[PDB]
Amino acid sequence: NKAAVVLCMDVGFTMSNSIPGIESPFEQAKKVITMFVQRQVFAENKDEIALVLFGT
Amino acid sequence: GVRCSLLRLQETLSAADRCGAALAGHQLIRGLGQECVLSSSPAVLALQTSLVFSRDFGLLVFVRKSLNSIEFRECREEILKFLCIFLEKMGQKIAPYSVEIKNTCTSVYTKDRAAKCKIPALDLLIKLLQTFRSSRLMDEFKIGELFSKFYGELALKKKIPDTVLEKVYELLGLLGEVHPSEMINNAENLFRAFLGELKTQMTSAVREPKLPVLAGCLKGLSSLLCNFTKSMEEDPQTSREIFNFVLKAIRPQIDLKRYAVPSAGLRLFALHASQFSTCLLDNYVSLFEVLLKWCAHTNVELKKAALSALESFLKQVSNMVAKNAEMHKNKLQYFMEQFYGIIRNVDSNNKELSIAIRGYGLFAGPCKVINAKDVDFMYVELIQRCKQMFLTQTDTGDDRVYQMPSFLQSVASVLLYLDTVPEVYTPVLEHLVVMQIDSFPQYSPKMQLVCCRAIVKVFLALAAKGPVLRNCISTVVHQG
Amino acid sequence: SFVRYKEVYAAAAEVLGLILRYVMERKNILEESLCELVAKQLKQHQNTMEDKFIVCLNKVTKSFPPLADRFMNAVFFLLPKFHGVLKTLCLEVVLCRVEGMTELYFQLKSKDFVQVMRHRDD
Amino acid sequence: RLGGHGPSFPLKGITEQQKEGLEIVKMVMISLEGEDGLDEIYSFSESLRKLCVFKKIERHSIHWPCRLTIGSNLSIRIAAYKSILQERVKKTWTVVDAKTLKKEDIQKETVYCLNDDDETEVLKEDIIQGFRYGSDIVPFSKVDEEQMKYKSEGKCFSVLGFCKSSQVQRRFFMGNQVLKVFAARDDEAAAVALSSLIHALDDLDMVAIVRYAYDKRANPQVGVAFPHIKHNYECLVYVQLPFMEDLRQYMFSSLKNSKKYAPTEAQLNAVDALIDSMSLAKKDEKTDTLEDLFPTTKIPNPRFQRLFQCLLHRALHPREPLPPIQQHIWNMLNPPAEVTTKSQIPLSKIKTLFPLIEAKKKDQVTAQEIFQAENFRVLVKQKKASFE
Amino acid sequence: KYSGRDSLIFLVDASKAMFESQSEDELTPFDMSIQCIQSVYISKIISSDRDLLAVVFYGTEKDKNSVNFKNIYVLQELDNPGAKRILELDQFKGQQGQKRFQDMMGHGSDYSLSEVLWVCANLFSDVQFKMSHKRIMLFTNEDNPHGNDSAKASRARTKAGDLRDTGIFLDLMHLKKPGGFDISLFYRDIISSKLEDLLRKVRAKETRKRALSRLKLKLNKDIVISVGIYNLVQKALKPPPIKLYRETNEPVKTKTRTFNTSTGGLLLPSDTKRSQIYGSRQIILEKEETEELKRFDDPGLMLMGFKPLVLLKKHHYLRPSLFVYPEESLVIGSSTLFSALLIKCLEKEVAALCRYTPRRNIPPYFVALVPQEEELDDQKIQVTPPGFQLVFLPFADDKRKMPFTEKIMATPEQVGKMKAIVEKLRFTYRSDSFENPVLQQHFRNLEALALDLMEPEQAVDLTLPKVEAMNKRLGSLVDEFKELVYPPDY
DNA sequence: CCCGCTGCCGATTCCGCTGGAACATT
DNA sequence: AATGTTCCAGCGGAATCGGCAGCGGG
Repeated sequence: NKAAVVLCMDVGFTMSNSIPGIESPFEQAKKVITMFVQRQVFAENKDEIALVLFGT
Repeated sequence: GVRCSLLRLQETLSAADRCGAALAGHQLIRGLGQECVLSSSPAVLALQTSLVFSRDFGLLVFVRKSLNSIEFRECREEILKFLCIFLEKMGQKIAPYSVEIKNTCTSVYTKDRAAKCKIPALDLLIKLLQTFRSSRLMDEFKIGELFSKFYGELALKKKIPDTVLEKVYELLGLLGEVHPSEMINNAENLFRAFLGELKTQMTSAVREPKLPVLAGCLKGLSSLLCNFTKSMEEDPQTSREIFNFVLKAIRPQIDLKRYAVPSAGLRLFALHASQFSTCLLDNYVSLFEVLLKWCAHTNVELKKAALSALESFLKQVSNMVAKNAEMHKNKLQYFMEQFYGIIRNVDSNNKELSIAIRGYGLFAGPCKVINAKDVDFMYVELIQRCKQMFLTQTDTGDDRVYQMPSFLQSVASVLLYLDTVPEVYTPVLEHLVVMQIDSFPQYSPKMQLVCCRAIVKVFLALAAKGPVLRNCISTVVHQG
Repeated sequence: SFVRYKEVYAAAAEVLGLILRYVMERKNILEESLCELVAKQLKQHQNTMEDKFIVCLNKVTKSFPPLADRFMNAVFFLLPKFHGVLKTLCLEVVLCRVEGMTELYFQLKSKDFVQVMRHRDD
Repeated sequence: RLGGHGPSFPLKGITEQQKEGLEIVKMVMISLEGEDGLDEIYSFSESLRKLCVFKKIERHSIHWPCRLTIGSNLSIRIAAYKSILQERVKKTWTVVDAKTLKKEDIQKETVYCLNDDDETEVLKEDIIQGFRYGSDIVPFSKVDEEQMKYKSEGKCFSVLGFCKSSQVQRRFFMGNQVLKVFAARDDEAAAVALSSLIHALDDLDMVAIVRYAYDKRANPQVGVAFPHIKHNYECLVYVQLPFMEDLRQYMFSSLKNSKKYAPTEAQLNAVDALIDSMSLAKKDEKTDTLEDLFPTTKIPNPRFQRLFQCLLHRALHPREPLPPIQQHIWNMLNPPAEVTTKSQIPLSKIKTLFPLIEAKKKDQVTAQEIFQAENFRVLVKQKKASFE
Repeated sequence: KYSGRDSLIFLVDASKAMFESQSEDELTPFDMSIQCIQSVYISKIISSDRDLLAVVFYGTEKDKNSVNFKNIYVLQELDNPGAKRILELDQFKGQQGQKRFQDMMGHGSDYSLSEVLWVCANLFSDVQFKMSHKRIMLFTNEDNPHGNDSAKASRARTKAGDLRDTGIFLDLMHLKKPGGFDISLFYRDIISSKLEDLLRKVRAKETRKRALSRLKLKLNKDIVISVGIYNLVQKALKPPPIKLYRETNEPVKTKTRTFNTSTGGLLLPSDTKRSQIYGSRQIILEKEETEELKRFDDPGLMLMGFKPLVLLKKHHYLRPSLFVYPEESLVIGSSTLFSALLIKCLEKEVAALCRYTPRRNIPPYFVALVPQEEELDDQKIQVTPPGFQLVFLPFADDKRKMPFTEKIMATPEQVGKMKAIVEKLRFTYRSDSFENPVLQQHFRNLEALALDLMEPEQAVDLTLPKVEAMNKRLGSLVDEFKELVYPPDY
């Protein structure tokens, strides 16, 4: 009846590489994951989330 | 003509297909109004006054019985407009017919749906509460439930079309002002209503403002602030916010077409500048320019209130600097030098230079506590300019007759604030106020009042400093 | 037929009425030629916009009466439909042609003539 | 920058280690799942341009069961699945009290005052509804029309016929949803039954005019059932369709038979170049199949995403005013940069080459933008800011 | 014309034979005309319930009219259709109806002439509304009314020209001498039969035309064009149910009002906030905060380039398609270049994709302007108008996800049998004519609840298939299709 | 400083359509 | 427990249109 999503986020220095001229891939990942989580939390569903961090 | 047209009006009520008969009755009402207004004899005026209002048959009972008529609106509207005309056509002896009119006004408002009749059913009732401001013959109008219903008729859906709402805010304020005796308790709710709605109007990234509603809210708040003062020391939140709203309502727009929010905001400021004490010393410069702008607006009623607001503003800041003029050296100097700017500049205006002189006179007194010499540095150049202007040069043919009373009030003002009189210009002082007298009939009302202010002011000033120069009040009265 | 400004159509109509009267008094073969043109220009007025129709017919008939005989019917159909000055123009149009309308009483009564003489306008 | 329906790396955004990492991860996940995995891969730009992060998590709508009845014999048990319909916010902006923040501490009402001299209140139970019929009203009330109302004979998916010549053109769909009927479970013979129906309806140009009711309470709707055209399933899509009162006739003056608006061939070729500059389709990779530049049928609704981020900001930060709309939203809702760059010139060619954009006398200003001598000669000889 | 209402004056003959059965045992033509007018009122008062209708009978002994000409009885003057007027007109049906008309008005007279049309003119003249169309329906069987008098014929001819001058169109519906058509007669000049179209098939409609929007479509940033956005397909639905008093039968004007800040009293718009409680946390906003967060653009379309009419598939729609059309009001020359790129979008088979924003503070929504050529013939059939067609594009979750796990192949032999089944099942779909069951029944009920006719008509559910008819057209073959691959067989 | 029309310009009404919140059957 | 219908509020063309200012008149 319920689904579980388990996200993973790389945070490392290479992930957070200083702007090569456009914008950082890590902050893009942050933006997308924030979209996912805000929609999930504003959908009031029982679709759980488990967040992990690597490159820490 | 008399009482027969009303008889036909009540006769044509029950006729089938009351549509053409509606137009006939409307024409009869128009003719009755034209006849009554054309009447000039007070005796026949009172005769027809008693004639129109009759319990057995009349237009009042017609409205009281034509309530359930959708098509009888333009005739009802015409009757209401005629009643509004009449309530000021005649004197203050409406009393025997007053309360019912008020009652029927509410009725002709509380049932009629068209805003074309909801306005007159508020115009007539505002007029009634204005022309019976006296407690006598007025406590028959229960301000209690009148306020209750006209305040409960704006706690509902966004229905009433921003013009009836304008008159409703005006009437809530007027109830606050005329007869402030029963509504000692609910004026807090009315103040919070005014500030909240004015807020919504002036803070929103949606919905181009309901400007009539803004004007109504501001003028009603002005009226309510009469008898329900919030001086800028007891609750230092609501006065900040009322003055902020007045600022925003008089902030200079680059291009706005309608001048109704600035008119009511300026009238509020003129009435109640004293109310906003400490808020009225921060951006005073911008106030000065905006007030000069709207004094130069070339409107018809926007200048009439811009000038009053400017006068009251200068009056209040003069009465303010005259308390603690230690850190007010710069502001004092700024005000007086800007008056020099107005007076030395070559302008083809009339009421412009009559501002600098009066501000000069008001700000004289606060100068006695910064120099005690400039009361004499002034009042000499002031009399010298008076002598150049309207004792010798163009004494007969010119337009410089308008700006004499300003000179005279300014002279008298600096006179009171000046001990050990120079006592060599006093002959010219009396020779100047006598010639203010000489030219009183070539003026207009509302400066004849101010010119009388100037004359009594000079009298009461020179007469309060020992008998030596009070001997010259006799000479001036004699010469006048 | 330029209905946007008053003077263009009103004065065109008035000068046209003057021209028509002149080419009637001068017994030349040109009067009917644009008498039909002005008639047609009024015909486009009759049923899409009435106030301009009555204005232009009054202006033509101030000097040229004999152009409302073929318009009297229209004016009567419009006579009880006007309340402002247009009704005054309508009644002046009927007045320029009355001396020869076959009865004119029935049409007037049908149109509330008795009740409209009782209004206030001079 | 954020998302532009186009490229991903600016000039050269790959390295050897990155390339080999992509290789190994894609190979592993392909061997784990298959080609569907390679189909399921995106960037941080289109994942903000698409709902790709939301897959296989939400559930199917409903297998709404009914029966295809042709006549009284040809019966095909079916489960319709609801297809495209507008989505909406599932939360209500609840009214509360100011400065005390409690939902229960307010209650509205409704009082039916009469047209009398005052608010001569009457109770709920003594008011019945009317209806407009001419110049008066008809005391229809409630129970009476709940008796003499139309009755629906239950949920019905009974076919009203067929038609070859498509008078059922897309400009007449009148619906608020699209239905898509496949089959059922439980020994799927009706599967191949309606499959035969739609493999008859597809190859030749016939359609299926059908009658449909959701249930007994719902009203019946006559629509058209275009046959499904896909490889992985074969459905019979259904769409509502006007009744005689729904569709209106509006006489619009013609354009081909118009004189004073006659366009010159210069204008025609100018807007030809305009269209071809901003075409959103092309052909590439030698496949003779068109690609989909700016595919406005996959990107999310900016409405509820912007609402989501606005409410996030106002929820964490109870003081700051409303934020601005993100840059990535405004990139969502703008065409790819390539078409605009190819566009600017014929845009101006039209700007000059066409009649003028004449009338502009309108303003929609918000409230916050409308209310928020010798001595003098001696001095001159002595001092002078300028000179000469 | 918009504030323009069309109108009907009914001029019903009752002289000698339209009154009389005339050896026919089906229906007297006076009663036939009364039925006809009854049907007109029923149709209009619920389809076009703003027009002006009037019934006048001529050739009668009594005479009621504004000018008092003989033989002319204006039953009703031009006014909105009501239940009361159709009830008043109901009492002249049948033999008892004929005798009731006799005892109140009475057939048979030296039926007057052009004066009769005269009254019609005045009935139009002495109204204070704006009439788009004016016409007089003339129900008569007497079609050669001047075998004796030649002066009255000429006066009638003059007055009929007099009436067509002022925009009045006579169109006589046609009673009969034998019951059907044999009178091939010659009043073709007076006029500019089939009353069955005017008796049944006007059951329920509505009348209007309006713009729904006057927006700008902007191409680059400043070349904006003045478009209007109409809708040709609506979903009309049952009118609003006003609330009546149980005794006095008046429409009470309800008033809503909020109070009780824990003190009862009375709350005021600014005394309340808006909130949502998600999970275990409340979020609080101002009214204007919510009203503003759904703001993206000013109204009007912004051009987003063009796309072929093969990429927007048809299984995507979201809303009833709109229809845009240039009006030369917001900016002049709009129609010219609008037609220009309409011709271009036609010949190139391309459509103007855009980002629609209809109203002031509304979220944007992607749309596609599919080009649309008009249609006409010598008969002037305006089947389609010329312009674009705003198809609303779904975004991403409008598109729901189906299971997709269905894969069972078919046998391409019986497929032709099903083809033949549907070839005998086919017939012309329509261009019109699918009256709404619920709405039609509602209108029946309102009629036979304010007309008092105790039996409410029964709406024929046209939508319901004639299953028995197409089964007997089918033949006994589908049972073989059932047994072919899925026999019952336990 | 006054007086008269003559546009055009805000609001009003009354339809009409849409969105949003309520509300009853499974 | 989802979905369609009923209900309510808010925005808009469109028509009036009264009147808000503004150019002629004495």
